[PDB]
Amino acid sequence: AVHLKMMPEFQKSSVRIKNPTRVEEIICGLIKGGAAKLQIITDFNMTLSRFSYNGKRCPTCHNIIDNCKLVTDECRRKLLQLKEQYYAIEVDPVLTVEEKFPYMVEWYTKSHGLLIEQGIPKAKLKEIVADSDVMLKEGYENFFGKLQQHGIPVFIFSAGIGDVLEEVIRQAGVYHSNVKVVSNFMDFDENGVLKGFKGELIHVFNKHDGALKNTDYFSQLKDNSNIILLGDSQGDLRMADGVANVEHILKIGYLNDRVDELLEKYMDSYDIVLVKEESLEVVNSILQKTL
Ligand SMILES: Nc1ccn([C@@H]2O[C@H](COP(=O)(O)O)[C@@H](O)[C@H]2O)c(=O)n1
Ligand SMILES: [Mg+2]
Repeated sequence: AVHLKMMPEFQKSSVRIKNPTRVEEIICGLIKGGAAKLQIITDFNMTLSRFSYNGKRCPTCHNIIDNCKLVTDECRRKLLQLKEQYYAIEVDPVLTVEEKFPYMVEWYTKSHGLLIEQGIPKAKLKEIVADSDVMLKEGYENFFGKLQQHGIPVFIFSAGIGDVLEEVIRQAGVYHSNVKVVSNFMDFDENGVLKGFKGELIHVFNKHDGALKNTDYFSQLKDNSNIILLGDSQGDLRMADGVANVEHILKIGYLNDRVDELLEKYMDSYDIVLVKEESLEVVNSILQKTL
C-alpha cells in the first residue's frame, strides 16, 4: 500500500493535499500499471520552469524574447506594460475563467503583434536563450532522464512560444525523443524572419481545444491509461481532455502567486498542490516508485 506519511517529500510544508487517501489510491494505481501504462501531460512555463530564484522573478518563454537584445527598448517597455496589466488579470482571483478569456486573447494579439514588428530571426533564438535568465525546476535532469530511460510519452502543452521552449530544453540536454511539444510556433518568412505564428492560438484558457486537436497523438497511446498531469494554472486542468482512455489520473498543481486567495480553489481542483515550490521532487518520487 502507498502511505504518504512514510514519504518525506510529501510532508514538506509546501505540499498541500485535500484528499490524502485518494492520492494514495491513485499512486497505488500508477505503481500497479508501471511504465507500460504511464504517460505525462505537462504545462511548461512556471510548471517545468521556475517562477522565481533567489527572490527574483524568472522569465516565461515570451519574457525571454521581451527581454532580449533583438527587441528595442521601446518595444520592451510596451511589452513590460502589457505584462503588468494582463498578468494581473490572468491571476485575478475575483474573475471567472470566462471573464479572463477575452483579455488573454487580447494580450496575445497585442504582444504577438509587437514581436512580429521587431523581425525576430530564427538563427538568433539559440543565442537569445543561451543569454537569458530562464531556469528549469530543481530535479529536471532526473525527471526527463527517468522518463526517457523508460520510454514514457511526455506531452508538453504550452501557451508560450514553441521555438523558445524547444531551445530551452535542447540547451539543457533534456529534449529527448519521448518529448512532444505543442505550443505557439513561429512562422518565418523566406529570410528566416518572424512574420507570424502557425496554426490556432493556444492561450491560458483554451487548452481544451488543442487537447482535442491532438487526438492522433492520444489515440496512439490508448494503452497509456495512467496519466500524471502537471500544471500551474486552472486552465491546465483541461490538458488531458483528449486522452483516449483514463484509468488513473493524478493532477499536480504548482501554486506560485496569490496563494492565500487561491489555495482553496487549487486544493479542490488539483490532487496535490505545491505551494511556492521550485522543485520536481514530489513527481520524481512518484516516478521512482512507479517505473
Ligand atoms: N505575451 C505573453 C503571453 C503569455 N505569457 C505567459 O505565458 C504563459 C503560458 O505558458 P504555459 O502555458 O507554458 O504556462 C501564461 O501563463 C502567461 O503568463 C507571457 O509571459 N507573455
Ligand atoms: Mg504555466
